[PDB]
Amino acid sequence: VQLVESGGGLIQPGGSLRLSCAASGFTVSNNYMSWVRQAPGKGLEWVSVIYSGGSTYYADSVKGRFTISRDKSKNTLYLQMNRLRAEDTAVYYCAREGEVEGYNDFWSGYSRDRYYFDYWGQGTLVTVS
Amino acid sequence: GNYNYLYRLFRKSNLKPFERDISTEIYQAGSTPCNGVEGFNCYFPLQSYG
Amino acid sequence: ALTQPASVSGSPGQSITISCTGTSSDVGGYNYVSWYQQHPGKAPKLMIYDVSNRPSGVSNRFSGSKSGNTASLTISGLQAEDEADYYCSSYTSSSTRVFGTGTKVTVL
Repeated sequence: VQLVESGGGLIQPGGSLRLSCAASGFTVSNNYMSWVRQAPGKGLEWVSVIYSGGSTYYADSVKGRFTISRDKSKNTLYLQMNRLRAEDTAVYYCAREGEVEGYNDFWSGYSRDRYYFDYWGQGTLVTVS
Repeated sequence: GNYNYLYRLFRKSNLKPFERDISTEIYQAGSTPCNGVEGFNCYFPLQSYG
Repeated sequence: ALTQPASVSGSPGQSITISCTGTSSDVGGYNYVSWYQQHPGKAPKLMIYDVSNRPSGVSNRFSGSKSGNTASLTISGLQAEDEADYYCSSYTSSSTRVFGTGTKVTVL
């Protein structure tokens, strides 16, 4: 399982930025994919999450400005950032959720929920200025 | 990875012989409220093979 | 949101508990509270999930629990490598996920 990210860098407020997260060893449709950012030297803030299909769920701090997407053909996870602001300066991580039957505790079967975070990406710097 | 084959992970109920379904409606295992939305206990239809 | 102590400290050998208080919607209502460990410059690592459970391949000293609206990460036998911040990620309560403020542990 591998998750590589790219697309971040220096950008002015109000512009546009699209992030990338290519995932090898699994798909953007097998398990839930989620974006999570960390301000420089600060806590973790969940940005958004797309389910295995048909979900565009975001956080109240990024609603109407960020849109999460994916390309099944290229097996990449995307995050459009429009109308960036100074408080969006952070390193962004793409986090894959728990695969169905994680570590297979042989009691419960195939109920997808398993809500946690599996291996993460490397993270890319986003500096809005 | 040719992740291009699906396998209807958990379908609504057991399948009759020689029957086929392409309906991708969201399956609910807990509460009913979710209608065509993948909620807390409402998972997307099929899987993608690896 | 989820509130955490900004820092905790202890000596090697003993145990430390870590608290995380939240509402009755996600922690008190649901049961998918998780815990992570992030070293400076590294991506976080799944420490605890499904509350009581622990992912395989992890030191068995790690342990978690939740009493009502409060979550708990009870690390035992602190070593030198344990120095990192720990985030408590509960369930989301209708797909707006949350994280704790972070607890930077310091080993003596």
